[PDB]
Amino acid sequence: MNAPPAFESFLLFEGEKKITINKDTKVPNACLFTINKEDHTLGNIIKSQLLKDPQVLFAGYKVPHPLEHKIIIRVQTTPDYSPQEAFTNAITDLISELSLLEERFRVAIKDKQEGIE
Amino acid sequence: QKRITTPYMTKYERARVLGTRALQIAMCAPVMVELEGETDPLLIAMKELKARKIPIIIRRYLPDGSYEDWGVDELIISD
Amino acid sequence: VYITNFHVRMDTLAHVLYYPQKPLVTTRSMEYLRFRELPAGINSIVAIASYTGYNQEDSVIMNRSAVDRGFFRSVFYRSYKEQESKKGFDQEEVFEKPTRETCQGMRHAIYDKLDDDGLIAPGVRVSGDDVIIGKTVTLPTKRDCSTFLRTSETGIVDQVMVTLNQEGYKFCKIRVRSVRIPQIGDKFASRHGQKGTCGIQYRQEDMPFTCEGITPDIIINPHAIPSRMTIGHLIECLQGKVSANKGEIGDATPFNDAVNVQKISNLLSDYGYHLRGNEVLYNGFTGRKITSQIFIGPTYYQRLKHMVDDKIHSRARGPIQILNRQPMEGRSRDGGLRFGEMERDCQIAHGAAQFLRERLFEASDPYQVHVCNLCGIMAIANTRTHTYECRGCRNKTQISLVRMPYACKLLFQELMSMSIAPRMMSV
Amino acid sequence: MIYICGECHTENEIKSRDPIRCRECGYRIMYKKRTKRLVVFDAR
Amino acid sequence: YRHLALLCDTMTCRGHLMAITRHGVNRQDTGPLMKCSFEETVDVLMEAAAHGESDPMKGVSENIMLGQLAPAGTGCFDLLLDAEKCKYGMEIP
Amino acid sequence: SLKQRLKGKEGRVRGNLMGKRVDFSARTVITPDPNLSIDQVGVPRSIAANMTFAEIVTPFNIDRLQELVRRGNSQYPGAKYIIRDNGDRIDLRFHPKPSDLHLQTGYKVERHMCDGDIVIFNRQPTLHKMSMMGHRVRILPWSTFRLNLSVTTPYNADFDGDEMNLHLPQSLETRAEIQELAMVPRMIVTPQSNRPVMGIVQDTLTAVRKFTKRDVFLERGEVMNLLMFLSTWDGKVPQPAILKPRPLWTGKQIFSLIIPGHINCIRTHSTHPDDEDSGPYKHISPGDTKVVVENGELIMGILCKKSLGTSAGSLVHISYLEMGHDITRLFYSNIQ
Amino acid sequence: SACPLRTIKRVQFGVLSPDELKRMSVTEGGIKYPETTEG
Amino acid sequence: MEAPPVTMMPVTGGTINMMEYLLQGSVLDHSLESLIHRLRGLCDNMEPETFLDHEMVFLLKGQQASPFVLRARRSMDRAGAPWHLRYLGQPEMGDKNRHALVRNCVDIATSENLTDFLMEMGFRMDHEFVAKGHLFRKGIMKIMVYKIFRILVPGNTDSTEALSLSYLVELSVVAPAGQDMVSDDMKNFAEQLKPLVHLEKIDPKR
Amino acid sequence: MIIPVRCFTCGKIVGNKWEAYLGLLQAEYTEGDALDALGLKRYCCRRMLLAHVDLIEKLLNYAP
Amino acid sequence: MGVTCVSQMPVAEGKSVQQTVELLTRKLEMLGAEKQGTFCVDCETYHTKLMYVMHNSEYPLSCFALFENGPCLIADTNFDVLMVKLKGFFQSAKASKIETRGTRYQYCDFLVKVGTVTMGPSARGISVEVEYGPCVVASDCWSLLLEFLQSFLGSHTPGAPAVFGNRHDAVYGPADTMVQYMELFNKIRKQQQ
Amino acid sequence: PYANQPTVRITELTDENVKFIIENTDLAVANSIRRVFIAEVPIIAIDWVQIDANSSVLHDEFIAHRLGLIPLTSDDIVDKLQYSRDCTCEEFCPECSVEFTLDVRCNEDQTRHVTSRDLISNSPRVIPVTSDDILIVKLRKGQELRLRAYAKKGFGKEHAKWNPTAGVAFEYDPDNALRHTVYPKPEEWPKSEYSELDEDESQAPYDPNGKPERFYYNVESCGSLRPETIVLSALSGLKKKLSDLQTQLSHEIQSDV
Amino acid sequence: KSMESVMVKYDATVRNSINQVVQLRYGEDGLAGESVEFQNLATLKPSN
Ligand SMILES: [Mg+2]
Ligand SMILES: [Zn+2]
Ligand SMILES: [Zn+2]
Ligand SMILES: [Zn+2]
Ligand SMILES: [Zn+2]
Repeated sequence: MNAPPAFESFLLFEGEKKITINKDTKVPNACLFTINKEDHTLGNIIKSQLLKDPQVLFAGYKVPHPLEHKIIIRVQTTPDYSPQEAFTNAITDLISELSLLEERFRVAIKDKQEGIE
Repeated sequence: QKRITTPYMTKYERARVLGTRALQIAMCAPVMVELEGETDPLLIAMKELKARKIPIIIRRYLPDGSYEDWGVDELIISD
Repeated sequence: VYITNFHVRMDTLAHVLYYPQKPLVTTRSMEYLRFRELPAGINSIVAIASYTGYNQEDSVIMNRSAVDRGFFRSVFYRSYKEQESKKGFDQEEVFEKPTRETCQGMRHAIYDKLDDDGLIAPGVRVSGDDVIIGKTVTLPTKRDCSTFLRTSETGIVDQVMVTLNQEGYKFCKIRVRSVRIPQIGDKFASRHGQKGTCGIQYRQEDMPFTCEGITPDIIINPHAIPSRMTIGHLIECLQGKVSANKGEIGDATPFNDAVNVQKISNLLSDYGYHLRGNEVLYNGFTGRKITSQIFIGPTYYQRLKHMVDDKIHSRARGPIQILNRQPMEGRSRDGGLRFGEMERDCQIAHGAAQFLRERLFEASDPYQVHVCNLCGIMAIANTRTHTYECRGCRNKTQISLVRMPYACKLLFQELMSMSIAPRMMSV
Repeated sequence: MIYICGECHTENEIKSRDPIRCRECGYRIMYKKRTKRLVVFDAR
Repeated sequence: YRHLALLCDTMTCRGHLMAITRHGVNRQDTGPLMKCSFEETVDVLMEAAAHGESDPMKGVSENIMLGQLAPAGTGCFDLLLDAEKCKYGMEIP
Repeated sequence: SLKQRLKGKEGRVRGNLMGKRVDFSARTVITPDPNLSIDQVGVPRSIAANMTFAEIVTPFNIDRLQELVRRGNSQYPGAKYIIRDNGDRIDLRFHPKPSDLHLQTGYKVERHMCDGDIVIFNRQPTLHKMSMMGHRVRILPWSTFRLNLSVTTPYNADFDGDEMNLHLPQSLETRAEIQELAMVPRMIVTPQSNRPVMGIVQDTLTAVRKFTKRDVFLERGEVMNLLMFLSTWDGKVPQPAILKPRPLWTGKQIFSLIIPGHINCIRTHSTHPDDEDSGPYKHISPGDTKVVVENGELIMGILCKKSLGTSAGSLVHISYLEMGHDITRLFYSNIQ
Repeated sequence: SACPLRTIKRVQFGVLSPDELKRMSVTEGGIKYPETTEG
Repeated sequence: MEAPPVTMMPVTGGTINMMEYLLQGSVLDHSLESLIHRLRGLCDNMEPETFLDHEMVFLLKGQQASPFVLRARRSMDRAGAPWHLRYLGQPEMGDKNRHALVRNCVDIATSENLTDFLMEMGFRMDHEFVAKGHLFRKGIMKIMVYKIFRILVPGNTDSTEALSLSYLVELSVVAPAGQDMVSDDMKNFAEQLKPLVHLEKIDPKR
Repeated sequence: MIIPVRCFTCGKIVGNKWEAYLGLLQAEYTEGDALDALGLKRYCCRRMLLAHVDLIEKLLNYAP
Repeated sequence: MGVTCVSQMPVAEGKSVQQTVELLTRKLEMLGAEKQGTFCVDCETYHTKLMYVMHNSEYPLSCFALFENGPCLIADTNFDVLMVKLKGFFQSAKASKIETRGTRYQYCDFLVKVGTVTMGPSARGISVEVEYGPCVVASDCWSLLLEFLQSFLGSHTPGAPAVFGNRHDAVYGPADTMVQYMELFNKIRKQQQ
Repeated sequence: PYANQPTVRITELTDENVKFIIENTDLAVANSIRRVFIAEVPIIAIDWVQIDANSSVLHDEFIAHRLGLIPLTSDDIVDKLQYSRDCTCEEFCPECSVEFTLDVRCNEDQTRHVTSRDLISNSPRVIPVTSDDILIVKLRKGQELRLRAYAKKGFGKEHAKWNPTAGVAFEYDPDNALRHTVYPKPEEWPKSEYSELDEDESQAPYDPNGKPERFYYNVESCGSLRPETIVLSALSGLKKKLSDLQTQLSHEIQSDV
Repeated sequence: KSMESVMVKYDATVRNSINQVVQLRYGEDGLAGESVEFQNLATLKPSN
């Protein structure tokens, strides 16, 4: 019997920082953001946007064990671009998209619900 | 004297020594090479072996009864 | 379900299941053996595919969401009986709440659940360090001999019967109900010879999904079927799908002649699936279509009784038998594993003496005995006056200390009663 | 405390050191009654 | 072949083919504690006391019995310290 | 009787001296854990909290051990007993106020086990040396011994209610030996057949035959997600084999990244023409058999069990005899 | 305590002297009363 | 058996605890002058402090039988000095060789509104004493010589009666708890005052 | 034992359909007809009803 | 002790929590203000009555324990260690901890600090504190803080605080700033929505 | 180097399903929002059954599982009910949970089906959705079940009791135009509902340089919320996790020092 | 039990417990079987 709380998957602990930028000594302009207590919901979404940016040379997410919640994302970028800048920009760009869909859905339901017909 | 034993350390004398040196460091023994961000007695001592500097001499008793006594520095690190 | 009077029967070790279901594919002759009355498993949307890897070597992946809507939930009843004994001429094992006021040996625990009669009531939640039945024997003040549960019972007691035994004494039966949700490790097995423990469980969202939303509750590995050739599990996978969409129990009598693989398949084709069972799935974590079309379908799964909780054993500084000083067993299954000769010999081969010395001596029986040097016989060694004397040799200056296994000291002491006199000569 | 009878199913309250025989009918198998404490389960 | 020769040389070593099933090598040149390893433990020892046969205590199975580091690998060498080498010690502790 | 007590099987002669019931050990079911290195085991939390190494308190660690004792018993990163200098042991369940305990140099804390330890993992029908090999723990939430698939072949298990035992070396002298003479990384080439005992097994072979085939081409999104799973990468994407029409990398190229250092090996894939070697097209291979690995880059050919598995001359064996032990372990984990 | 630790190197087996046994016994010149205790 | 709760990551971050090594002895008033002159000679050359202070001990009567004891000290003599609040742990003395009393100690300077905060929190004032005497120091070691005075009347410091003609002398070191041999240095210093006054570790019990 | 409140796969509430399924079957509807009429179309939402052994029916025959 | 005012400014529109701070801080930088380090205010709570312990980074060693209307004790950091030691005896509460972390901007003897009371892991709200170190007198330095706030804060400028309370010649205290922070924190914890 | 522009297009609505079609978006943005429709939209459901008398033939933790998976009407009060940790209500308590009570004693001869109708709520708005009725337990003469339970608010990653939707169904590229899946033999595979191919053609021709776009959806609400709100509440929620990470990233980029 | 204690003693004479020489040099070649791999001799088979 080893059944742990299933809310811990997203619940941050007292001694747990959510994002910990660990710069890579081996490669210049490379940073490892290690969001803890997230998963592949936010890992595929963040990596998807970093990739669209042309300046981003490499970008990806590995959830190191399925039974331990963490993501590790690395954004190595051209010299002028900063990995921290690439991370800060995408969260905003996705937020615009999400805000756009939300606004657009509301536009859509009202017509259909009231019956565009 | 006449060392007849092989110059290289044996697979098993690199184990008892790495372990013995380690009980010394953990017990507060002086260290013999720089240790940086390292607090683990085996890592501190596996490092010394890399440099040939551990303070121990190995009595390889021969089958007949005579203790040839090679020293850490002379023995060639096999790893 | 074992028999339908589970509520009054009270046998040791009996496990019911929350939702037993009749199989979608049924042999015609099952009805004869009361199986649509006492089924032993649940039809699972199983999907023979390789996913994250945790499904290799007879391992099934499983849906955390479905084992949460009830799939395979079970209760593990275990009955415990204590009989009042009047064997003593004056010794009576009466039934009472032992109280620190009158019984000398009240042990360290919570004796506050036992009610007045002595029996924990139905409905409580027994835990470690709780005393379920309390009895106070009377010595010629009143040593309390009470009953303690072992470890991890932690099951709300369901019934406490108090009634006369065949011997004519007064006895009680307590059934301590415990719920058992499927976890990582529990054996589950199909009806075609394939048995497999779970390797990870994953939630509905992060699992492969059909294009109408049907996420598989079990993902058995593809590699297991070949070498063993159970090509009947895959036929019942097809027929169950045909039966589910046509709504009828599908018969699979050993020889029906109306079931070649092809005839069952053509029926499945009308409903709209690949004639041969494959369906198009999409990776759950990324969403991208898994290239190869996974074979999915409904197949009966039986949940074997064996569970990890019964198997798990662990030990460390555990209770020791005083007579031979080698580990024994108390609560918690603290009797450890055994280093028998076979595994006492790989260690010599690896050449590892110190592990062997540690596992054999330090771990099981570490003793130091003070031995006289001139004669190898053992030596009185007062600790408080710090004197060490070998009476019979009149030596107080030469008493060495030698570490020996306790198991061996007793061989040395026992041999001496027989008069052989080993000298543990140190020189 | 309050034991429950098996046949006539009367709850015959019995103090300690008493015979566990029920009145009216002689069903000598008697089951203890639910705790008056409260235990709280999570639906989980 | 290494493994093949040793089984086929240890067996044919003292000069007579030796059965090596528990019965074949049951007769052996061993200290009483080693020959107390096989069911005659009570009997061999009583004979041993009368005949005063010291057990040389030099066997892997012999030492493990008395909890002494055995003469196996990791066991055949005693280690001694260096008095001169400790000078380089970068005493820090 | 005394003669009866020291008798035969079960007597102080066998039952109590040669084989005894050792402590600091645990047994449980083994389920698959691919995301573990070949030298990791995942002890269940209860077993890890039910066993303990002993850490001599020292100036360097006195800081952490203060918290472990304060938090002892209550939480998994806690200490249970603090054996003292004269040998007494302040069991911490009953010390009334664990917070106030005073640790000193020379005193040893029984820290509950934790990631990074060494344990000798053994199967019960022990026979070959590969039966008792050492693993580094990595404590995980569920109650199962989590093992990598590659090490199952030497253990000879398959995870179907199989049960394996975990014995914890308990002193720094023994940890050194388990670490240096029997760690799964150092026992890949057995002396019985001079062959690697453990080879890429179940799914990972059916995948390697297909990742490494002539028609496989992975696009940019896939290469980066895949290369983040390599722990030997120098961080540089390679140049895609097909460039201008679109940038599509070839499977062989991204398998030449897992391959360690430089190795030269030439072998035959499981499907091999019985005549191609002699005739024309010998070195252009119409069917892509004839694996050639030159300099550490598969230059041609599909990989089979003989090329990647447990046979003499296997790609795994070339590495052990040239490149090393730890590098070979890393390469196996990355391939999986 | 003070007595030094050391390694058994040879074990010698002999029937023990009737006299040595007498001297080593803590019991005074032979167990006498059969009953373990009365007070 | 059981899932001990998992717990966080911060292990190194935090504070080491402060052990107080204490040796306590008494001097009769007639010989006080000889001891004062003697301590001045052995100790560092600093003019004597001549401190006067009022200390009230607060105990918390919670469900657990042992009441938490926090000692609050106000310096009446030194104006504009903050109240000091200290917690003293159970004796950790073990080795006979140490010949010292070891207790866990936390020292916290507090604002004047300390009495009200403690009473609202629920701590209850129990016993109050006024201590007057001289303080001298050698290295880390601090020697305090003081004459405890009983306080009568519910609240005030105007009138005090002497608890004893004699004065307690306490040698105290607030060590960081790193390494040891702190007790050895203390034993040596205590030995010098031993002919003038026998400073020994006296157990608080009876 | 009792119809499970929600299908194990999707989670549709199927628990509320047993009384009619038994009943619609009673009128004459075929197993195909009842499942479709109540609203279950996915293969999972059907297997709970097509295959449930009512058991509380027969443990209610034991007198309390 | 220099007169201080703290208020919460709503993000407004669809501006994300962080987006609004970024903009407000840039507006402060557009006052000629120069950054003078970073400030962290971490507070923990107890359900005992109710205890609050808060510590501004501006004060390096002090820990403030406030008992609602009851007195505030300004104590050394060893106070937190005493609190942890008592912990088994003490009450703990359930994840009520509240922290505001933001940049410090200095504009000619006025220090302005804008931060996001991030509750636990999720940000919600915004706290602005303007302090005047030269102004030892308080309750009538309100004209100053008000004019400066109308300069940058504009709308949502606070009409004083009650920590000034009754008109008095009483000097402003570090305790008063902590009481303002406690009221602001109670409001974020309960504003909801 | 910036955000795409995504459009939506409801194609059918019903009280229990909304088939939107989404367009001009990344495969990931879709899979991510599909996962938030399943495991992050909040709902209110039972979580503290305390049983006072159960003479039913089932145990008293099968009259828990059963109450828990009942679907209660979250309505708009999930917006105004804080989580137990957020509420700081020291576990459950009014305003941090909704109280549900039941009382059935079967004294008449016929079996008395107990059903969701008998779960009664102190808050009028949250009442079991069926308001036919899930059967909690059939009862015989003389047996009683009385229970007190409180319903805390819930995500779905914690347990499937708080899962708003049943079959969330997704699909892009109905004809395998980008040949993501290589039909072993294209002929026998039945056509997708959203097909545009002519009947004769087996599958459409390879169009290589086209990333995936045109994600279909069919959220089917179990009943706790109306199906549209499950879509909108997912999208708000994803924003919060995204908009929460930025705060921490910033409160951490500055203090890299 | 029969091959209980043959060891490669320090001068390479594989010897049993009594110190008797069972094999003069281990395996007749002195090479331990882990680093040895199969090679084609190349001169025995070819024609004169
Ligand atoms: Mg097996
Ligand atoms: Zn003698
Ligand atoms: Zn009756
Ligand atoms: Zn369904
Ligand atoms: Zn509330």
